[PDB]
Amino acid sequence: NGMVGDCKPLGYFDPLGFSKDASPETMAKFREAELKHGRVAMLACAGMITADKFHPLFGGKLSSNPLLAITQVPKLGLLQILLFIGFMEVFGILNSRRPDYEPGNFLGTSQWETTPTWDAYQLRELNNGRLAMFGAIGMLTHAYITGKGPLELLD
Amino acid sequence: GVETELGATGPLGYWDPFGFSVRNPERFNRYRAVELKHGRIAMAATTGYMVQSFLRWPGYLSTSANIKFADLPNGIAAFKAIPPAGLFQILLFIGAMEAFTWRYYEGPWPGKVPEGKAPGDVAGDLWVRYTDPEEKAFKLNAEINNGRAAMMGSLGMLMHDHILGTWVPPG
Amino acid sequence: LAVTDLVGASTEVSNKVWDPLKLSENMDESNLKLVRAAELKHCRVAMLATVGWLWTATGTHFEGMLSTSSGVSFADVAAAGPLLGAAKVPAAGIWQMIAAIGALEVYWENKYPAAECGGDFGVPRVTQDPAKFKEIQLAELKNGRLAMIGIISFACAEAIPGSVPFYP
Amino acid sequence: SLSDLKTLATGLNPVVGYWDPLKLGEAEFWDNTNEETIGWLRHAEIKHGRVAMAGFVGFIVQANGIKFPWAPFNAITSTSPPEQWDQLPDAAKWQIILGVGFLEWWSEIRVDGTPHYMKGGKPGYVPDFDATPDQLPHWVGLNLYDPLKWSKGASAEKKQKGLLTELNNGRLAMLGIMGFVSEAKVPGSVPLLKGLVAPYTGEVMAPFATDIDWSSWAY
Amino acid sequence: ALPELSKKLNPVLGYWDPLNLAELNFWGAGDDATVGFLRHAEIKHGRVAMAAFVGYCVQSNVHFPWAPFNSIPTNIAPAEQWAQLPEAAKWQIILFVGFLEVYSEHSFILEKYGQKHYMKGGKPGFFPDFDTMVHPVPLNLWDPLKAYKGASAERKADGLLKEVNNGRLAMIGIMGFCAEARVPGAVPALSNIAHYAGDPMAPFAANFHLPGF
Ligand code: CLA
Ligand SMILES: CCCCCC(=O)OC\C(C=C=C1C(C)(C)C[C@H](OC(C)=O)C[C@@]1(C)O)=C/C=C/C(C)=C/C=C/C=C(C)/C=C/C=C(\C)C(=O)C[C@@]12O[C@]1(C)C[C@@H](O)CC2(C)C
Ligand SMILES: CC(=O)O[C@H]1CC(C)(C)C(=C=C/C(C)=C/C=C/C(C)=C/C=C/C=C(C)/C=C/C=C(\C)C(=O)C[C@@]23O[C@]2(C)C[C@@H](O)CC3(C)C)[C@](C)(O)C1
Ligand SMILES: CC(=O)O[C@H]1CC(C)(C)C(=C=C/C(C)=C/C=C/C(C)=C/C=C/C=C(C)/C=C/C=C(\C)C(=O)C[C@@]23O[C@]2(C)C[C@@H](O)CC3(C)C)[C@](C)(O)C1
Ligand code: KC2
Ligand code: KC2
Ligand code: KC2
Ligand code: KC2
Ligand SMILES: CC1=C(C#C/C(C)=C/C=C/C(C)=C/C=C/C=C(C)/C=C/C=C(C)/C=C/[C@@]23O[C@]2(C)C[C@@H](O)CC3(C)C)C(C)(C)C[C@H](O)C1
Repeated sequence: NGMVGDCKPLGYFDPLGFSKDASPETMAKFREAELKHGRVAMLACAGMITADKFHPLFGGKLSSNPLLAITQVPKLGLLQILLFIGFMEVFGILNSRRPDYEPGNFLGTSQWETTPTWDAYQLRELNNGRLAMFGAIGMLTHAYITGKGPLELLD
Repeated sequence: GVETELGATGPLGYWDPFGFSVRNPERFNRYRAVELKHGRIAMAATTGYMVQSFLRWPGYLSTSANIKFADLPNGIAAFKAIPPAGLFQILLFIGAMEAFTWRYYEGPWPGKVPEGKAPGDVAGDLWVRYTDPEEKAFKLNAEINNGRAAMMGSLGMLMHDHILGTWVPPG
Repeated sequence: LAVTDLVGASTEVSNKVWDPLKLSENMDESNLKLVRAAELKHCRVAMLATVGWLWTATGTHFEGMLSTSSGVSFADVAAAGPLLGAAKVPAAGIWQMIAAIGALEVYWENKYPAAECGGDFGVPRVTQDPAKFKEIQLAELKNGRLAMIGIISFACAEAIPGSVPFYP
Repeated sequence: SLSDLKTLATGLNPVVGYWDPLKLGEAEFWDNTNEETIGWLRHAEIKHGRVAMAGFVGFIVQANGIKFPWAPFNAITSTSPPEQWDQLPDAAKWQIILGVGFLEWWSEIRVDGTPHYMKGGKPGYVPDFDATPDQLPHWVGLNLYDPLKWSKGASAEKKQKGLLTELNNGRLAMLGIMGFVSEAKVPGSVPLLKGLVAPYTGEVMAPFATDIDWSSWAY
Repeated sequence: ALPELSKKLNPVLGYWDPLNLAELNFWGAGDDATVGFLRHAEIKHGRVAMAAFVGYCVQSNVHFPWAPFNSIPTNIAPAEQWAQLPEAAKWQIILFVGFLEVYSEHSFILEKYGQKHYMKGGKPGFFPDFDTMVHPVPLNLWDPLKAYKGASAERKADGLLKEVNNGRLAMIGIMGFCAEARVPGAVPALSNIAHYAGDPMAPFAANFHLPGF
């Protein structure tokens, strides 16, 4: 309770009742994990969709297959991506350590006068994150099975 | 009396050119039962024609006679081509529903509508019952009106298929 | 709602709520109604799917062209089979079907929400006696449970050879 | 109860006491208490004994040449009963297995108002169809146990003696039927039946067509 | 009722229901309904078997000398004669017996005559007169000429007992005839007449084969 993840098609969806008889610490951990998965999956789905048919970097001929492309990427690029993500994650940890801390709010929304519009847009973020969570796993599975990218699989 | 009953709607409102219920309002319930009966049979007939146009059942109609469902035409020729045993079973089923399952009339020879019932309330307990009075009246009016349009249409299809052999007239 | 309150406790399991894994022990009223709505939607879709599979497998199909542009006939789709016929259907037709079903589901979710109304979209009622209506609800759930099992059995029987022996 | 089991051990054999060297009587299964575990073990014993008692007579009546003179059975000419099962149609095989499955289903559902055997119920009890006519799919009519009602009205002492006889004869019929199939598969395993059960080179614990015997370890 | 009736039929044996069929609750209709249905079934079978015995004995030696019966031989099995009969005649005979049966089953009619259905206090085998029928009905099934309509009450039950025993005997007799007919030597000392090879429980085997078989 106190969150904004509930929606119309499923209501307050918790069949197995993880949040039931759970601490606010565990609830905040769950919502942080949910939003992180949603955001990373948005990035993944958009990356596969765009890089399938438009990949000018790295000579313009790296494989459109998502699973082959990351192996083709040089080691330094992977190291830099890991460094960037870790540098975001240390700030995530510090935001968790802060006294005021909503789970996924790096923006510090609590200091401003927010309303149901802000709640609805947080719900939009969360719903798109759920859809992208399913989408990214689907795309990777199809890439492993067929060896084609998303848009080439659709072709 | 009769001017405000289910059916006194539409462009005509109450419509008695040859004054049937005006002369004999007591017979209005019998007439309503007959109208519902003919309307329902015609809805079934019109849907049967329209759906036999494009969809036909699979398998043989009668394996002994080597008559297949697709071999039959769409019209009176199909009922002609059904084997005699099929026609007898059809009559038996229709008679069973007419006499026992859905009894439109109570008794004697000149059958009256059942006492504790509507003119054409033939279904048993397991049937859709509307409890909203407005919706009940509206949908009973829809029933009788669709029945009327269906019998006009079904007479049209029957005459067209008698003249030509196809219920669809050219045009 | 306690799970014992909902209709579905079958005679085939001694008139007790059947939860081997205790999935609904930690479930709320809204969540339980949502899960029942999902159960009933699956039941109804599986019933219709079983009838459609029987029709197309026995060869029932319309007389015409499903698409003049692609030259795909109802006979062409049906002759391939219940499973490969779906692949042979034009993609645009599949999208029309999905769009219509989605429009109806959006409208019925807005008018009759799953959480507030558990698989009760407000269609007319065949009986008003509570005992009879509970019996019809139980009959619906049983028929649709068997329909889910049947349609999945048909799919695996046709996909993998000889999975189901009595698959007609 | 374990004490009740010890009491029944005297009834089944006064000399042989509660002979349970593996101590499965004291075990607890599926997080259930010892009473429920004993209910399961007793029902398993009685059901095995029942099937073995109906299987010994079947093996004799089939190997001796008596056979149903109708189509699917008169199509089976072989005499070795395992070979007869292997030669049955798969439809007949499944229609036996699932028929017995329905009977097991009915044996498990308790709607007549008695506990299930792992909940204080009587082990080895099949509910009667006639007890609850509303709870049945159409109308079965004749009960699986005592269909023609010859044992109706028997005294509880006679019924309990019948239970003791059931368990003992069941225990012995286990070894009887498994001795038959032992001779059928591994010759020279039950000495007295030498030359009375034909050899069988398939697999008596595979109802449908397979060719994976215990060939790696045999004889 | 069955114990006292059985002792009346044969007091030495008394009661022999070895399979406890009276005890079995037929269609969950109650033991009283089981008794009524079983008694009516025994009487129906006995009447039809008695008639079938006489008819078999007659048909093995005599036929009607007008068509279509004159064309049938008598030196064949009577079951073979039935098999040869035209399909329409078979259906019409079966439909007539169906009329007699459904008239016997009609509750309103035998209630008019003062009886109930055989499994609810209806005395087994009270067939009704065709008075509720619409157009003229010159004669009836039982007492067609009204000869013994004013019979004696004790005679009216002695006749029931004799009917039951004679029906039992005719059941075994007609079935012995069918046994020797379809299986030569089935009934020893009977193997003298007719050895047709076909199922007598196939009314229209000669006409059509039902699908699925
Ligand atoms: C792993 C990501 C993840 C996480 C951590 C959460 C967390 C949360 N969700 Mg959930 N949610 C997710 C994904 C996730 N969600 C997805 C993808 C959907 C779309 C179906 C939803 C839909 C959804 C709704 C509609 C609602 C929530 C709500 C909630 C919150 C309360 C319920 C709870 O205790 O959940 C705890 C969740 C977990 C402990 C995660 C367990 C994951 C298991 C182990 C995996 C199951 C999936 C299976 C293995 C594979 C699926 C198929 C395929 C991908 C292979 C909580 C913050 C409710 C809320 O916010 O109310 C205010 C709410 O209303 N979620
Ligand atoms: C299980 C048994 C069910 C039986 C009843 C049934 O299924 O009811 C179903 C039902 C309603 C319902 C219910 C449900 C809610 C669905 C189910 C519930 O059921 C239960 C049991 O609870 C309750 C119930 C029955 O209320 C509705 C049925 C509706 C139906 C069948 C309606 C036909 C109109 C046709 C017309 C107007 C034709 C005009 C025809 C015309 C004007 C023409 O002929 C014109 C034309 O052709 C011509 C002449 C030549 C052509 O060239 C051109 C055209 C084409 C222009
Ligand atoms: C043992 C083995 O190995 O194999 C076996 C088992 C195995 C595998 C399971 C097999 C299977 C499949 C099986 C048994 C499948 C069973 C399927 C099943 C039980 C299918 C029900 C459908 C119900 C329908 C279509 C209802 C529609 C209802 C309609 C059209 C309505 O709209 C009704 C309604 O309009 C009314 C009248 C008015 C209102 O009141 C309400 C509404 C509007 C809703 C095998 C292979 O066959 C045989
Ligand atoms: C071979 C061996 O070793 O053994 C056996 C084997 C086997 C096969 C069993 C054999 C046989 C067959 C047998 C013995 C068959 C027996 C058949 C039998 C017993 C057939 C009864 C018919 C009765 C009728 C038609 C009654 C009409 C009665 C009518 C029309 C009435 O008027 C009724 C009546 O009530 C009124 C209304 C008025 C009252 O005043 C009294 C009367 C009665 C007048 C064998 C070959 O023979 C020997
Ligand atoms: C996570 C996001 C991200 C950020 C925020 C970020 C920031 C910066 C900044 C500071 C603003 C500098 C100054 C810088 C410089 C270089 N980046 Mg870099 N970078 C990111 C991602 C990647 C990836 C994926 C790759 C990459 C590369 C290079 C090369 C090329 C070297 C070469 O010519 O070989 C050079 C010089 C590529 C590489 O290392 O290729 C072997 C490569 O694949 N970067 N990058
Ligand atoms: C829920 C199912 C469903 C509904 C309710 C529905 C309703 C309507 C309506 C009214 C609202 C119109 C006006 C309309 C019109 C067209 N439909 Mg459509 N349709 C459904 C299903 C399919 C399928 C399966 C196919 C299909 C098609 C076409 C074509 C093109 C034909 C062609 O180009 O040859 C046209 C013009 C075919 C197609 O596009 O094939 C490439 C095709 O296969 N439809 N359809
Ligand atoms: C093929 C299988 C089979 C065989 C070969 C077999 C042999 C013997 C023998 C051996 C000579 C005896 C002496 C015996 C005796 C009793 N059997 Mg038994 N029986 C078989 C099957 C079943 C089933 C299914 C049931 C059953 C029962 C009883 C009862 C009831 C007691 C009571 O009602 O208290 C008694 C007295 C019913 C029950 O309740 O058993 C607890 C029951 O359901 N039996 N049974
Ligand atoms: C194939 C036809 C047929 C045969 C071969 C046959 C032979 C015998 C014989 C054996 C030689 C005797 C001695 C005998 C005697 C009685 N028969 Mg009988 N009977 C046949 C047919 C019917 C029918 C349709 C009815 C009937 C009846 C009576 C009654 C009345 C009792 C009463 O009303 O008190 C008595 C006494 C009526 C009834 O209800 O009997 C239950 C009745 O309706 N029978 N019946
Ligand atoms: C053409 C021709 C020939 C011919 C011919 C002949 C004689 C043809 C005759 C054709 C004829 C007689 C055609 C009638 C149609 C009537 C219709 C469609 C009415 C529908 C009416 C309906 C559906 C009414 C519905 C309503 O009641 C509802 C349901 C509720 C009310 O609220 C509202 C109303 C009242 C509206 C020859 C001689 C054979 C050869 C020659 O060479 C060519």
